[PDB]
Amino acid sequence: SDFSFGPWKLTASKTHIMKSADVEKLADELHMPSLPEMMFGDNVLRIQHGSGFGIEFNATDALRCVNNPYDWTYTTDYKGTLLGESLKLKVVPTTDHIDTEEQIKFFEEVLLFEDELHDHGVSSLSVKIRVMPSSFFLLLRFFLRIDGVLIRMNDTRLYHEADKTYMLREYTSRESKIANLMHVPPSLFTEPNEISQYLPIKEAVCEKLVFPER
Repeated sequence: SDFSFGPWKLTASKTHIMKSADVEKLADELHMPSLPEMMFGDNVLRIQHGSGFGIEFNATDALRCVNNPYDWTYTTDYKGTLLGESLKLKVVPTTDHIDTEEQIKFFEEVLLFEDELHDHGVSSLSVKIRVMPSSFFLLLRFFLRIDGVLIRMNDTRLYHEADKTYMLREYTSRESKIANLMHVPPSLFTEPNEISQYLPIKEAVCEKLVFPER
């Protein structure tokens, strides 16, 4: 299930969970004791150029950004994997915010991992992309609720418009202790596009991915 638009190539695969002994193997290769219950070690969302350069998302790469007594939450600040050889996107800092304020030509949502934290909450990494006639927008979201104690959300928004020679990658981290949210219905701890807006932004980074020349 793939798509192409002008200079761009979009590859995706949505598979199932890895084998049960298969991950004790990869748990060793990443050097940490446990992997999420549901490990889509084959799912990928990739966007590339006709000059090799581009960026992908997978759960193996994302999990190498979990700290290393370990992080049984699997909180990750992974922001994609750059592609290409001899021609790659360079990461420069910038002032350009992505203010999300237009018709959809293509869309898919790829799930990367999930874990239910021994039935005490949820921990999830997913990615969407909507492609449009003039641009494409993309969102890698880590979500974490621990039942009745806190919620954390790490979003990586990625955006590119046709005749700009750069994309924009915007990282935000939100977090709140749950006992600090007065009068929010419990359904909202399960709707992450709803609650996102009522949590404090702890961190925010804004880079610009300048393209190679020729």
